[PDB]
Amino acid sequence: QQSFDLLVIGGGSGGLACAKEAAQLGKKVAVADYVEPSPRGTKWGLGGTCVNVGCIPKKLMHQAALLGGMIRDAHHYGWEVAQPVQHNWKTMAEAVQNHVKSLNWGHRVQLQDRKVKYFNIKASFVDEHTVRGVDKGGKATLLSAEHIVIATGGRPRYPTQVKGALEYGITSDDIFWLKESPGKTLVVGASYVALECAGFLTGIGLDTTVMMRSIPLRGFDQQMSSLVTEHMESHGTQFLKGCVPSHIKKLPTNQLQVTWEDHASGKEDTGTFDTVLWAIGRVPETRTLNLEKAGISTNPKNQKIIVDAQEATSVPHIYAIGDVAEGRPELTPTAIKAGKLLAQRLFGKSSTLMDYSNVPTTVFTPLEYGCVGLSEEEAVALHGQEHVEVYHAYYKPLEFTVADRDASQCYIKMVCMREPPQLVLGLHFLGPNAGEVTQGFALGIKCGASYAQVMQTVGIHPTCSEEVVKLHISKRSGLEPT
Amino acid sequence: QQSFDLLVIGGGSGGLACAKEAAQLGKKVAVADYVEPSPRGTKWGLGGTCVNVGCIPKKLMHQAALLGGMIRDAHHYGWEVAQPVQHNWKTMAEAVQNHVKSLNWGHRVQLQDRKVKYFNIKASFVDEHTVRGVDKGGKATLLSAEHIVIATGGRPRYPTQVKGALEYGITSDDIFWLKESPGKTLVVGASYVALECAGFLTGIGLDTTVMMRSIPLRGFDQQMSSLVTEHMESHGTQFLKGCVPSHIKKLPTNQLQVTWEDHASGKEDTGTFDTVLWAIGRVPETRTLNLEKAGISTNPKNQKIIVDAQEATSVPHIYAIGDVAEGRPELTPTAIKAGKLLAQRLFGKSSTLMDYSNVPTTVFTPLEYGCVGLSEEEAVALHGQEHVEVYHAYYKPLEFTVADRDASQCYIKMVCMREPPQLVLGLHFLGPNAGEVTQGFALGIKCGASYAQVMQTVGIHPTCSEEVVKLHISKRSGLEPT
Ligand SMILES: Cc1cc2nc3c(=O)[nH]c(=O)nc-3n(C[C@H](O)[C@H](O)[C@H](O)COP(=O)(O)OP(=O)(O)OC[C@H]3O[C@@H](n4cnc5c(N)ncnc54)[C@H](O)[C@@H]3O)c2cc1C
Ligand SMILES: Cc1cc2nc3c(=O)[nH]c(=O)nc-3n(C[C@H](O)[C@H](O)[C@H](O)COP(=O)(O)OP(=O)(O)OC[C@H]3O[C@@H](n4cnc5c(N)ncnc54)[C@H](O)[C@@H]3O)c2cc1C
Ligand SMILES: Nc1ncnc2c1ncn2[C@@H]1O[C@H](COP(=O)(O)OP(=O)(O)OC[C@H]2OC[C@H](O)[C@@H]2O)[C@@H](O)[C@H]1OP(=O)(O)O
Ligand SMILES: Nc1ncnc2c1ncn2[C@@H]1O[C@H](COP(=O)(O)OP(=O)(O)OC[C@H]2OC[C@H](O)[C@@H]2O)[C@@H](O)[C@H]1OP(=O)(O)O
Repeated sequence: QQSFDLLVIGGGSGGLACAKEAAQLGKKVAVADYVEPSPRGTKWGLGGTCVNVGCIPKKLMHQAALLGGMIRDAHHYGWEVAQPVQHNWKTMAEAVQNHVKSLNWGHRVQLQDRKVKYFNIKASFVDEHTVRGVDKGGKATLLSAEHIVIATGGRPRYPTQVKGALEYGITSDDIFWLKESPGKTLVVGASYVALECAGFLTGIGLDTTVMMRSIPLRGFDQQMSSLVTEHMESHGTQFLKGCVPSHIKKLPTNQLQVTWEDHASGKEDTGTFDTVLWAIGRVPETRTLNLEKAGISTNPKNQKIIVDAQEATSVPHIYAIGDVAEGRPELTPTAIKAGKLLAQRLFGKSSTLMDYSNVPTTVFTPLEYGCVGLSEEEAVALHGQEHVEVYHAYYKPLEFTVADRDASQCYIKMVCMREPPQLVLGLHFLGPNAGEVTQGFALGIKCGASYAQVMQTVGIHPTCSEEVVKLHISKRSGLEPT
Repeated sequence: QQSFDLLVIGGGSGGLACAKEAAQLGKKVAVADYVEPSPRGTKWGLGGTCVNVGCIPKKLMHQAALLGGMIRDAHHYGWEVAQPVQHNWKTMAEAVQNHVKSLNWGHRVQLQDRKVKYFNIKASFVDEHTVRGVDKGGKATLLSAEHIVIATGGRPRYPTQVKGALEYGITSDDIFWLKESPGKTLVVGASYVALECAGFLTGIGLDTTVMMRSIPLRGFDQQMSSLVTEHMESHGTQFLKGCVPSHIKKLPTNQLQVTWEDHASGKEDTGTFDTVLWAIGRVPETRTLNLEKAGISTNPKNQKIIVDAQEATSVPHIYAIGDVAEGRPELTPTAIKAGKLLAQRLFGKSSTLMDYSNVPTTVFTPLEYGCVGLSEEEAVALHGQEHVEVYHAYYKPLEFTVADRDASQCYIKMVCMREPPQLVLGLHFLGPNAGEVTQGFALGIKCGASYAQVMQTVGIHPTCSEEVVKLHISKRSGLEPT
């Protein structure tokens, strides 16, 4: 409607967190949220990427995949389950989507409850105080606010140069919302999204292939990333390595013929799929905002908004947070916390800056990969090989023994300073429930734990996590880690 | 055979760990291990209580129980599993026992490999240097060693005053080794063993009742312990509260008639069961050792061996470790580490004492209960109510949402010093994979983490463990923790 103390652009992780906390500190607040449909026509309700097309539906479909492995395990443990059990996509999708819809509805209620006005409106900047929104019926509204927070996230990237990509392909925005099973799927890319989605698809019994141009998980510890794909490949996910697509043709059968260049052989290859998922990175949502008309600068390389440590862009009453802000982890919890701390600096007398250092993650691949702190390469880059010590182990989950499941690849490494007491720099855990395991150790890093303090931490037995506290074989010794 | 550098009595967690590490430091070592059958005739191979009748088979049968819940979850996630699935005890038991046998065999091999002589012999002290062992064929052997380590563990207690208890009842020693299903089971006691076993029995579909005289889990945080049983009772485990048995009669049908006094009503009650499991604590294995003949003192109250900080009893060349040693957590990892550190102080020039402070545990109840540090009561006892701050939360695992499972009771509390930065004193987590979650936070405690450092630790999303790092509602505020 009118002027506001705070207007937030983007009803997502960072923006809803900021809006709510601004409204709890007594402020008059608006949020504008609009979901522009994917090129395939997928759109969804309030809450942003995590809620609707990110962490939440991803985690749940991963769990669908894990549950199929649980069912096989169960017969070793005495359950007389009738054995090739079928999976129904539609039952899954339906359940997953219903939970997402309950989150859309919980966010609306929390807005209503805190008296935040939500405008289902596609905002762009008219000046540095003012924004024009257009609803789904083509109606324009004008909103201005004293302070503006842009938390507009990003969306899936499409390739250029691949004819048929835009017409026939789908992205992570569509996958969670498919009416029917995608059947035989090519996943193009090598990121955590690519590997996560490929993973759960293989896990629910679909014929799945991953096309990587180069390395898996660029920017993640490379020895870990390669364990993660080795596991995926032993467990039924196909990999086209050193391959890049060149065009897609839709066949009379509605199947999709993919042509690609294969750099490991030097030949062009072809294969036929039911679905092609592009998961080749994401682009920040800034181009439509008319940033120019507000004086809001963006780094041209990526299309992100340039911010300082207090989350301010180049216009002083204006902030950006989450995936749209340059130099920021693209994670929900960091966007949430940043939004909270910004609300609290603006309206709450707080001086607390957001701390983006040693943030933990987990990749929810079929075997999960949890990490916090430095990769081993970044450590040796920062400090020198001779000033680094690495403790490592292969281990077998107790639950894998009776289940007869493969623990090759259940591997942990802890990267440290070499001089005593050996400050821990990074932890890397591949195994079941890796995000459960990792979290507490992020606190140890925050506190400046050493390997000395790790040796003196007693294990909980029997657990996988205790193997972290049992680590004792150094890479420098060259002794057997299994 | 002869004299040895080190002789260990008890081929269990602490003793095998000590023997192996003594032998890796170049020493000539013997271990004597003998399993005296349970009153019901159950016996088993090398490795001690954890391997054969403790953590390992307990954890695996818990997992059997969890897998039955996984199968129900799976149909919500799209798996078309045929639904009341039956459980076969015998398939389970067989699998569990085979894995135990593989551990018995791995320990024999590791002894052989390190050239430790294993005497399957029931040792007792003839003097402070010398021990007589008697094999299963009644043959006596004499062994002496310069240093002796007693790591003889404990066994299940039987009640006095309950006629029929010794004849008809079984203990944790028997449960893992049953040929047939125990069918309808009364579990007498209120300890973690009682609640663990009751739990997995209910979980594999057996009609299960727990008889508690008093409180659940004496010595554990009482609000947590009561959540744990509330969950067990919502999920099909029956509880007779304030009840104590008085005798058991075997009926012509071979069923077991239990009479008890019920203190909450004041009446005697009766009920008929197929199995009665006594889980009313454990007694240290010292009475047969002829400790008297070595000068080795025991605390009369319990029958434990009195040790100092270096694990020495009252005879200087002689040590005790594990469950038999007074004032020591009865846990495998503490017994293992103590054995390692003792080997290293004796034969390795180390000065490192074992640290028994802030050891983490997990109770592997149907909903798992992980903790480390102080209970809330011990905190307020040590520091005063006005000098303590408690952060708490109810939460729902994401995986419970689609599965439609009950999260009442998924509760976390973090007990702190009240003055800033609010040093963390205790963490208490009830939820899935609680031992996975807890472990890293034990390291935070070891390092002296504060609540200030907890607020600045970023969550991994979506996980249960992140809820620990999200804690913000204090009991002092009186605000809603859900
Ligand atoms: C498939 C996938 C899996 C993921 N898995 C995880 C994970 O497991 N853990 C994790 O931490 N993170 C995960 N993430 C990343 C996480 O979702 C993001 O880091 C987070 O959602 C970013 O939140 P945000 O505040 O920056 O913006 P978003 O949640 O992206 O919200 C932006 C909102 O603004 C809207 N918007 C854009 N422009 C306008 C405008 N002009 N007017 C009005 N509204 C507009 C968008 O439609 C959206 O609603 C995943 C992401 C994806 C794609
Ligand atoms: C049902 C149950 C569940 C448990 N769950 C867990 C858990 O999940 N996590 C955990 O950490 N702990 C658990 N424990 C406790 C754990 O098993 C013990 O704390 C640990 O095994 C103690 O090891 P130890 O070295 O003291 O002796 P033990 O493993 O008990 O070994 C003692 C060995 O010595 C033998 N022995 C005794 N006397 C003689 C003698 N005269 N001559 C020769 N040999 C002799 C015994 O038969 C046995 O082999 C559990 C225990 C039980 C009963
Ligand atoms: N065109 C093409 N064809 C086939 N496969 C491809 C292609 N482009 C990328 N990819 C792969 O998919 C992944 C996408 O991740 P990324 O671009 O970093 O994700 P974001 O852009 O969301 O990340 C944001 C920024 O932060 C860090 C990162 O550098 C980004 O610039 C990546 O590992 C790529 O392999 P590749 O060989 O490793 O490039
Ligand atoms: N006779 C009888 N009838 C019915 N139920 C009973 C009976 N005796 C104990 N119990 C219950 O079973 C549990 C056994 O645990 P515990 O004796 O502490 O185990 P341990 O002896 O292995 O522990 C070693 C020591 O360390 C700590 C502890 O104090 C011990 O002394 C306990 O919670 C008891 O309830 P209760 O009401 O709480 O007594």
